[PDB]
Amino acid sequence: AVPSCIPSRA
Amino acid sequence: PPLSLLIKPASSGCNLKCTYCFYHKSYGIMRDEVLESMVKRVLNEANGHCSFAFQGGEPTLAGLEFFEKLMELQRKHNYKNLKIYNSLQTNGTLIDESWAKFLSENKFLVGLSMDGPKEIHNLNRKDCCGLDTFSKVERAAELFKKYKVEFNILCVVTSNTARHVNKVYKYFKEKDFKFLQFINCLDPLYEEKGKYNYSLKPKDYTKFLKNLFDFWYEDFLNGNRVSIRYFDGLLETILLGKSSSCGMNGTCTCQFVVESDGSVYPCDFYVLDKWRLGNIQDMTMKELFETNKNHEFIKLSFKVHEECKKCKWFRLCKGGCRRCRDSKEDSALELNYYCQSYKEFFEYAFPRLINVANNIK
Ligand SMILES: C[S@@+](CC[C@H](N)C(=O)[O-])C[C@H]1O[C@@H](n2cnc3c(N)ncnc32)[C@H](O)[C@@H]1O
Ligand code: SF4
Ligand code: SF4
Ligand code: SF4
Repeated sequence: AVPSCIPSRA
Repeated sequence: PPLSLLIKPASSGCNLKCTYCFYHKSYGIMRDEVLESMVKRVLNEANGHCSFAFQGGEPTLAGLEFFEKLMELQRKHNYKNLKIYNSLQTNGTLIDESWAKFLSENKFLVGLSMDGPKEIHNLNRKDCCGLDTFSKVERAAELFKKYKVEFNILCVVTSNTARHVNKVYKYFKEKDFKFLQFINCLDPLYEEKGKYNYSLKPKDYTKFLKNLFDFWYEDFLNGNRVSIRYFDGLLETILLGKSSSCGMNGTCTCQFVVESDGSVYPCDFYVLDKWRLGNIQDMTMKELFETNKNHEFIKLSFKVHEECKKCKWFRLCKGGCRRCRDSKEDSALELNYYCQSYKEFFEYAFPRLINVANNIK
């Protein structure tokens, strides 16, 4: 799990 | 286990002066020996895959040659043939063709900070001289599209955002930005909350969430899929009982934040001396994780507030992010600052969230 300040795709 | 790092290669150093920002002590630019020691240790210790996320600060201030060296190290020292993921969060103001090509060729996922259309963005995101930045960020997006860089938009939610969700959503729609992440604007840690013009108050956040969900859902109905990180995570929680977003699972995880001197911290919100785990040059990732400091940091977040225990939304919300519960230093965690916002939002949106979850199976 990454925090919302890091770009990520689900 | 896989390993995920959050690296600040230019430390807290930045070329802008955004009104709400509390991330810009600078340790300067990460030295080559620290970069080398970090990359080798991750590749030797990780299993399955690893991820390197570059943040700050403005991480492009480290320079392109820093990132080129990074790729070379990954090429040479990945003895286990792990899958590697790289990502970069940027204000975009320094992005040019050389950056765009590098980011594209090396398959970085990029997060570009854009707060909405010109007026809404520039109100807070100003340069060192106090001048506007929106046109430079648009130029970055333009270069990303030209060179096919994969990117998401990172939008900070202030009180002004809450009042103008229509303008913000429509702007991103007009620009065809389909992957959005909305970050609550936090007041500085342990200060009195809600004291700034930009401060996002719980009643502002309720308004923001309800209106955003309405625009998102109308699109869903019309076959236009827009990815919104928070709503995706709720969907994940509904369908799988877990979310890939930290802050949505009820307890903290060690994010392995690496400052430019190699010092390591459990979370980007807590790069402070009392949570400094040690240095990546001198400790294994396992050793950092098993420190008393890390164990304590995580375990503190396991306390469930009494209101949450009997809350009908508890399995959906889980109490939210620990940073939004931490009102006073060394006081126990409080109820989430935004607890009322989640309740009011869930009452408004849950029926349609289920609707969506069913249709994506
Ligand atoms: C501060 S930046 C660092 C990377 C880069 N400088 C940028 O602007 O993307 C990381 C992300 O956190 C956001 N952020 C900054 N201050 C914040 C606050 N007080 N609350 C929530 N998010 C914030 C920034 O807008 C950016 O989207
Ligand atoms: S560009 Fe990013 S690091 Fe710099 S002041 Fe703005 S939010 Fe903070
Ligand atoms: S404070 Fe929030 S973002 Fe940081 S580790 Fe805890 S839940 Fe995750
Ligand atoms: S909505 Fe409020 S009471 Fe319910 S789980 Fe979330 S933070 Fe706790």
